[PDB]
Amino acid sequence: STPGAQQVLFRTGIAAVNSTNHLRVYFQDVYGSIRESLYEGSWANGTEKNVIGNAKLGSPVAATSKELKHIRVYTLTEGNTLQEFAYDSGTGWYNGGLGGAKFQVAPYSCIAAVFLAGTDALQLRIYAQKPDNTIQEYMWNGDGWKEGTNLGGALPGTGIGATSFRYTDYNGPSIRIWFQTDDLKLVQRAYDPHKGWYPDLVTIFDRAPPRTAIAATSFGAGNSSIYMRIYFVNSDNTIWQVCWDHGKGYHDKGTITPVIQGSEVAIISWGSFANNGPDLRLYFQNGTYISAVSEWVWNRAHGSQLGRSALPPA
Amino acid sequence: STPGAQQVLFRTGIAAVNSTNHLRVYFQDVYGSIRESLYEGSWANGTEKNVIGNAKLGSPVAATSKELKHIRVYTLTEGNTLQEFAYDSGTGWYNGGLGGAKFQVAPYSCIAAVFLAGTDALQLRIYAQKPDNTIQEYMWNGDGWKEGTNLGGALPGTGIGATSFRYTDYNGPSIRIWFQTDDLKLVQRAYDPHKGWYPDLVTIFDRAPPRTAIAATSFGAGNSSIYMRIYFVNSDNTIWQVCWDHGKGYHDKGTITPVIQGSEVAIISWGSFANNGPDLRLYFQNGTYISAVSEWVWNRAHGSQLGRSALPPA
Ligand SMILES: CC(=O)N[C@@H]1[C@@H](O)[C@H](O[C@@H]2O[C@@H](C)[C@@H](O)[C@@H](O)[C@@H]2O)[C@@H](CO)O[C@@H]1O
Ligand SMILES: CC(=O)N[C@@H]1[C@@H](O)[C@H](O[C@@H]2O[C@@H](C)[C@@H](O)[C@@H](O)[C@@H]2O)[C@@H](CO)O[C@@H]1O
Ligand SMILES: CC(=O)N[C@@H]1[C@@H](O)[C@H](O[C@@H]2O[C@@H](C)[C@@H](O)[C@@H](O)[C@@H]2O)[C@@H](CO)O[C@H]1O
Ligand SMILES: CC(=O)N[C@@H]1[C@@H](O)[C@H](O[C@@H]2O[C@@H](C)[C@@H](O)[C@@H](O)[C@@H]2O)[C@@H](CO)O[C@H]1O
Ligand SMILES: C[C@@H]1O[C@@H](O)[C@@H](O)[C@H](O)[C@@H]1O
Ligand SMILES: C[C@@H]1O[C@@H](O)[C@@H](O)[C@H](O)[C@@H]1O
Ligand SMILES: C[C@@H]1O[C@@H](O)[C@@H](O)[C@H](O)[C@@H]1O
Ligand SMILES: C[C@@H]1O[C@@H](O)[C@@H](O)[C@H](O)[C@@H]1O
Ligand SMILES: C[C@@H]1O[C@@H](O)[C@@H](O)[C@H](O)[C@@H]1O
Ligand SMILES: C[C@@H]1O[C@@H](O)[C@@H](O)[C@H](O)[C@@H]1O
Ligand SMILES: C[C@@H]1O[C@@H](O)[C@@H](O)[C@H](O)[C@@H]1O
Ligand SMILES: C[C@@H]1O[C@@H](O)[C@@H](O)[C@H](O)[C@@H]1O
Repeated sequence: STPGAQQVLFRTGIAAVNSTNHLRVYFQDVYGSIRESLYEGSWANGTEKNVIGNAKLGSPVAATSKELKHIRVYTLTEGNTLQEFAYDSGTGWYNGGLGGAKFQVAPYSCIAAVFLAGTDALQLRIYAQKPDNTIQEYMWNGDGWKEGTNLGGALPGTGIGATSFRYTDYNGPSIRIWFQTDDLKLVQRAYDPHKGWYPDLVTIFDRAPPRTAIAATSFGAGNSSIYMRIYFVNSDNTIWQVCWDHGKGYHDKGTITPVIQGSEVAIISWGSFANNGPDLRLYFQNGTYISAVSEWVWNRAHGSQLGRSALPPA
Repeated sequence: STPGAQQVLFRTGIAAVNSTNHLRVYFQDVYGSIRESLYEGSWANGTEKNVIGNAKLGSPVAATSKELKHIRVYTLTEGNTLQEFAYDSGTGWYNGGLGGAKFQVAPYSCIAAVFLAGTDALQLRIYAQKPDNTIQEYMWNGDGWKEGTNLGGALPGTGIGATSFRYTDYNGPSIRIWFQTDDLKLVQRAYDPHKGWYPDLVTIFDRAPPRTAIAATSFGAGNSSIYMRIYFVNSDNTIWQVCWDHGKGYHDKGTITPVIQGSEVAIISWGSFANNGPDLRLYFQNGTYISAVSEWVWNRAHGSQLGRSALPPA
């Protein structure tokens, strides 16, 4: 009997952030509280003393950070408005200004969030789904939350993945997002600084389960080069991985590890192929002590393997 | 999708009652309200005006009836107590007495309910899971609510199916309940009016997905004879049925119909092999309009066949 694991909501939203191998993982408990687990040389926390806020039961959970100096965690209120819990080093946790804006979204909306890459400025872009079923970008550039670009129609309840990177030869940040459309395909939308939003949808998978989880990362930004990894729960009840590798494009897709039916998914990465990396970490529920969150590991030494069997508080 | 279907909670609890082919189906909308869809010659209702109460988001939903003259619907409060919405013919809906007893159960608890068969009296047995993860029976015999028999440990957050029937050569009701044990097996416990609860767990399936939905019915009671069907979501993302048939015992098991990953399941039945039945109706989510509730049908005319594609309000 595992009372810690029982505290984790079955099919909880999962988010994660890191600065290299210093890790934080956010999940919802059975009372709807959002808890933090931590890895600093070893795993710790995720107890009822480690609550950073509350949200509607079954809320999406997204997170983004600048190393571990600035963290932001996004969930839905009971009123189906976006809200934000902020960490700043030297300040600690507090309620962020997103809530005050009262952005009404679909009750079944998911959320994705990024800090724009390649600047020390605190610039945020959030993605969620309006009641008309369109994907809307919400922006912070230091003087008030505002609506950004609307990205058009999606499957109601679609998962949303997002990443920002800055090519080392470019003067500004790039954004990529992924969601599912009404034909059930999983698709990419792309922002470059000299182009804005590309007009076209690029398909990364032909038929995925409806409202499947979608999580994304990128690493190894070079001169007009990037590496990206996208993950979703396929109809075989495993997480699949779609690979973008510089010079190969979208050239591989395949299963990675079993999950529970309807598992949510989070991804973090650090390093690069050029410098004896990258490291990858996935987080999901695969049924360990029934409801615990489990970890998957990719590194250069031993490749693909299962990491922590059961995260705190399990 | 459709605006109507969007209001149905993805992976909602489902329950159903009937008097022969006069049908009622209960489900949870995205706001946490419990709604009723109706079949009287055709399908109707399931809108915001067809709400019988509110329950915590993601609550189990169970319902039992004596024909359509008395219906009881059971869910969890926000404080993880058992509650009851009652319908009596010529009284209407009201809040049933159960909530006042403040029966505290595990936040991840499911619920099953039955009116004891073969009497006129309103006798009820409710099954849910205590915080110590044991399955507890809760009784009403016309003289207040009280705890009945404890039936021991089960998987935290187990599904629970239950049925009551009366062997025609007996002056009293039998009860059968199904749930999932800590070893991930699916098991039966049994109550007969002479022997009480038999000490032994009977295995109906060797290993099922953690916290899989479990729904059961029985029909065609005779002298020392009975037929029963147990439904669950197997790892192949489909509903499986386990058959008890008089003289064959537990002799057949197999897939019936595909569902979304982690779909809930409800079953109703009427009639008998003896008289050009029985009739079966399964309710579940299969991805029709993304989040609408669909129906499967068994009858003697056509056999296994899909029924209503999308219940109201889709
Ligand atoms: C006394 C009588 O026959 N009344 C009927 C109602 O029962 C019926 O209500 C519907 O069915 C009941 C069992 C519940 O499910 C209600 O929510 C339904 O509205 C209404 C509508 O047909 O008709 C009479 O009032
Ligand atoms: C004899 C009689 O008519 N008694 C009724 C009760 O049945 C009724 O209670 C409800 O119905 C029962 C079966 C349980 O489900 C209770 O928890 C319900 O409250 C009440 C309605 O208030 O009225 C009489 O006591
Ligand atoms: C210039 C500066 O540092 N201003 C901070 C501002 O960043 C804080 O706002 C928070 O963090 C930002 C990036 C968003 O997530 C906001 O929604 C959030 O409130 C603000 C906190 O009150 O304090 C300013 O000094
Ligand atoms: C008429 C009678 O008493 N028959 C019993 C039968 O009820 C017992 O079997 C139980 O009931 C059936 C429906 C299944 O649920 C069985 O798995 C369950 O054990 C049986 C006990 O072995 O004994 C018969 O006499
Ligand atoms: C950064 C660390 O990497 C490996 O050592 C894993 O076993 C840990 O859980 C953690 O992910
Ligand atoms: C970056 C910070 O690191 C630790 O001090 C944690 O206790 C905080 O909650 C936060 O994760
Ligand atoms: C980084 C860019 O910033 C603004 O110009 C937005 O309107 C775009 O949507 C994009 O997010
Ligand atoms: C990293 C790459 O960036 C642009 O070239 C896109 O058109 C590609 O689809 C890919 O996203
Ligand atoms: C970073 C690694 O890149 C390739 O080696 C993939 O096959 C691995 O799964 C991993 O994504
Ligand atoms: C009793 C009725 O049976 C069939 O006609 C189904 O098509 C209906 O939806 C209903 O279940
Ligand atoms: C029908 C029976 O009623 C009482 O005797 C309960 O204690 C039993 O558990 C059973 O529910
Ligand atoms: C009443 C019927 O019983 C058997 O024939 C099963 O094969 C059917 O699926 C149905 O359960």
